[PDB]
Amino acid sequence: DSPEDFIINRLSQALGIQKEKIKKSLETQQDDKGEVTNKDEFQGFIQQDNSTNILWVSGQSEKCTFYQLPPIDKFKKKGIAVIKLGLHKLTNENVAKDVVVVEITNNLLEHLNSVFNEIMSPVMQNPLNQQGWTDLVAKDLMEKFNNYVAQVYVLLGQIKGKMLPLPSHKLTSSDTTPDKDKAHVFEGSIITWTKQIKNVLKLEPEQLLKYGNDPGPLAEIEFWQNKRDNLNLIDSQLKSVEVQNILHFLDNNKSTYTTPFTKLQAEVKKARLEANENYRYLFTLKDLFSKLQESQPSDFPTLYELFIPIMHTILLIYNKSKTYNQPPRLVVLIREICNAIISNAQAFVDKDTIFSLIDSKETTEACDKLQVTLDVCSKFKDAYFEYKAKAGGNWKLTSNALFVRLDSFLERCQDILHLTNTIVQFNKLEKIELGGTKGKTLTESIAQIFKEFEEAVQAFTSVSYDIMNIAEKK
Amino acid sequence: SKRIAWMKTTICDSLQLKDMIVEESFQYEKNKNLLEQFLSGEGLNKIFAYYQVQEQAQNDDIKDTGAQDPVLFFTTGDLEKIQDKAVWFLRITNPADDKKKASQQDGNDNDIIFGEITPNTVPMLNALMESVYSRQIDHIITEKIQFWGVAEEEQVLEFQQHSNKFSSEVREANLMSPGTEHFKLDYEAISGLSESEKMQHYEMKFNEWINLISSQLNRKDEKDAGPATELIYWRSRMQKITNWSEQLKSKDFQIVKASLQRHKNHDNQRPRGDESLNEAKDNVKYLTTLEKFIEPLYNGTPQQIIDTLPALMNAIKMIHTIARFYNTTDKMTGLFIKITNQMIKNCKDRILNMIWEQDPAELIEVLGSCIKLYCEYKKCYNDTKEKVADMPKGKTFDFSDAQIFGKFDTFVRRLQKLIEIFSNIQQFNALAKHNLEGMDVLTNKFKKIIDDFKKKGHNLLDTANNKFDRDWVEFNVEISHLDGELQN
Repeated sequence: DSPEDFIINRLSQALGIQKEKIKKSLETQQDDKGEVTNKDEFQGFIQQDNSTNILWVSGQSEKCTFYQLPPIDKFKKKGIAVIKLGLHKLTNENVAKDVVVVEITNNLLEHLNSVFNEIMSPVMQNPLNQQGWTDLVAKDLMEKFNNYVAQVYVLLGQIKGKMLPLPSHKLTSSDTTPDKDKAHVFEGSIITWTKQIKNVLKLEPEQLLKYGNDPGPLAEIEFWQNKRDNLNLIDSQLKSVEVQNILHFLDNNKSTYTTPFTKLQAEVKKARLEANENYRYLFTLKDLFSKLQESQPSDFPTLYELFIPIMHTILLIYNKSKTYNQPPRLVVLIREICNAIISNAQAFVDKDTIFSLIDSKETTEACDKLQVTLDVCSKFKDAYFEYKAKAGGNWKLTSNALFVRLDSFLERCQDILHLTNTIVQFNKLEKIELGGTKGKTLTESIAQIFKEFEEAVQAFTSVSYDIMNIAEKK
Repeated sequence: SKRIAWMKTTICDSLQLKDMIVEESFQYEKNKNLLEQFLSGEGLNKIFAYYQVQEQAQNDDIKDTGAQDPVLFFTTGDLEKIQDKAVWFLRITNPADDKKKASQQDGNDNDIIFGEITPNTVPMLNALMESVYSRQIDHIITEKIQFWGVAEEEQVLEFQQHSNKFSSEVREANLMSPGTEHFKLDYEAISGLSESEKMQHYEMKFNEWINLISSQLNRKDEKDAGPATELIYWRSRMQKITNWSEQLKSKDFQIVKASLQRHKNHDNQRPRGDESLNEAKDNVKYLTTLEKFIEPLYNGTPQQIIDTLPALMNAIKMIHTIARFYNTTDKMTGLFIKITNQMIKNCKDRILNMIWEQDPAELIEVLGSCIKLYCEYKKCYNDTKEKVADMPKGKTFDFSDAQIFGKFDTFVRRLQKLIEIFSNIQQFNALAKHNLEGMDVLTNKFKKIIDDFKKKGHNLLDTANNKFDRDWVEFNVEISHLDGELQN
């Protein structure tokens, strides 16, 4: 009862006001236990040495709040944990003399950032002086995880939303300059720094490919600007005075493995490797979302009118950075253009469903959509040949790999094209043509040729499926 | 003001009832400046108050407020600030504007983070982390997918283990016992230190320490008992010699040594520094860099056994930094035969679940996959033997002659016998289905042969000779009678 009243006061201090449902839970409720899929684990907990924590859960459902030892999926909920301290069922001793309070009401990564970096790092002096002092090396290893994942929580807010790591370079302060343990934890820390730096610095298009399976010009543009900003923040981290002071102390200790490796193996703009200056050069860009149209306004006339201004904005070649516009990377950008094209083409084909026209309305939509799609394609082809006429001098010289999804899809549309064109042609002449035989055989011809042709047509429409990947087969 | 009232409400239930000294601590200007700078400052994220206690004719409680947090200083013994309670105040949001609006309307509960800890507890800091953060991270990595979730769990567990160890790490009562008077303190016998009885007691205790350390500094054969067991015992040697290193590095155990030096009783000072830890700690610290993972003994599928083999032979490439002796080339060959014995244990385990009862299909699959595993072993061990040829180029001083006459040769011949036996069984099944229009009567003879074959196959483990040889005396002659049928 005293632990329960003190629990009332603690939840008042850390969550809000004591609720009436809480006051009802003061007396143990089997309904509460069945809702929380647990037995009297708190009662067993006060006596049991093994169980050391309990967590209060601030659930919120339909603008209402509710309040188990082991934490649950904590996304909408504020948590308060109370911890045993080696004293079990001691009435004379004060309950809060026997328990610890912590809060996890925040998101866990930023909150671990808070609790740890704010409390743990400055405390450790006298436990050390009393102990073998290698507990401080243990604490230096602890000064490697929370904030490491805390600015990586910006990464995760990106990650949870979506391949763009933002690092957290942790630093530890030494009590003595000449010390193998201290110089070594510093050295290893900066080596992990170099590894994490290399991770984002070596993000090439090949790594883009190993991770992603659906590319886009938008994706490339955003990832370039994201490289710009991520490397800017990493350069801020590295330019910070204490980050340089760790390397200065390692140089004083002559641990010249960390320092030249941090200065050369790293690919930072301050490092002689210049790749951050590459993003500096690539900053001078303009881009435009015209092709990427999801809604209906992206008609096929639209798509064509988009391909014309796009193959018009792309005429800027002679003035482009020859490296970032190198004929191979340019062919790659054309392939990404075509991938946006194919995305929008299938997007429009979705509602097309000319295969599902009624017998009287068959091939009408099939024609209309078909020919307009073919117009869009042929225009892509001719304007892109105008583009191929831009074959000129840049850094690189490369053959063309202009074999894109839109070509396979042109073939996916070719089988439907020949199909529905022959269907409409065939039915048009078939209704009017029956024979010079007599009319028993003429009506035989109607009910004999139309069903035959429609079976062939529907089987055709069915076996026109894998033409996405095997146009020959289909 | 609201914050002050709130912290006052929080204080009373924790340790003792609200007091005028508690209120005066707030009223004090320094604590007010710290609280204001905390509320309005992105930089300072914590507030601390010390419930300091002063012992006189009667117990006295005073409260102070500081930015610095020496929570374990008070737990350390023989200090002025001992037995002082600690309070923690953390802010949620760093920006001053958000702190302002939250103080004006938001709940102080959501807006402040509060942490309380015992006074005078050695493992309190280790207990807090384990109790809260180790649980939250474990639940959350499972609940939602994150980058490096498994590495994160591992890291949390490692820190928890270190923290748990270091509480009881302190030295007391292998177990090395100091004198009672010395555990009291060092220079408490001004002239009683120069005593035969006391000196001989410290002397015999240190002789016993020497014997206890030696009995463990003195390893097993690297050709027996299993590679996993060897790795476990190497790790045990690491942690064990490490714990004893800290034992000897404790102050008290070295001050009884300094007392033996002060009394000139060298016959224990020096055997402790000579006969005892350096070479073993050395050799063990060089063996540490082994990347063991018990994949083979927990594999149940040939694919798992295979991708285990790459894993082990890629972890093994750290042969170089390991120490000369524990990584002796002959001891490496012994660990190789032991790896192969674990491999053949797992091979028999997976074969148990049974090609001699089951139809030719599982036999085709298992035989193919086991041959692929054997080729993987052969080639990855040939790369490891490339590493074994790397060894002499820098260590031509000594050689370990090829001792390849192990059980693995005999049982790999046994597996060759199984391969040929069962593949010819395969081909004969179809060929007998082509030969004699009486499918059943011919396959009946063949299956009688296969059945008495598989029943006589109970002798492999002890007698590859008995099993395979007798199996052949029967199967070869009966399959050659079936070859006489194929000759019909």
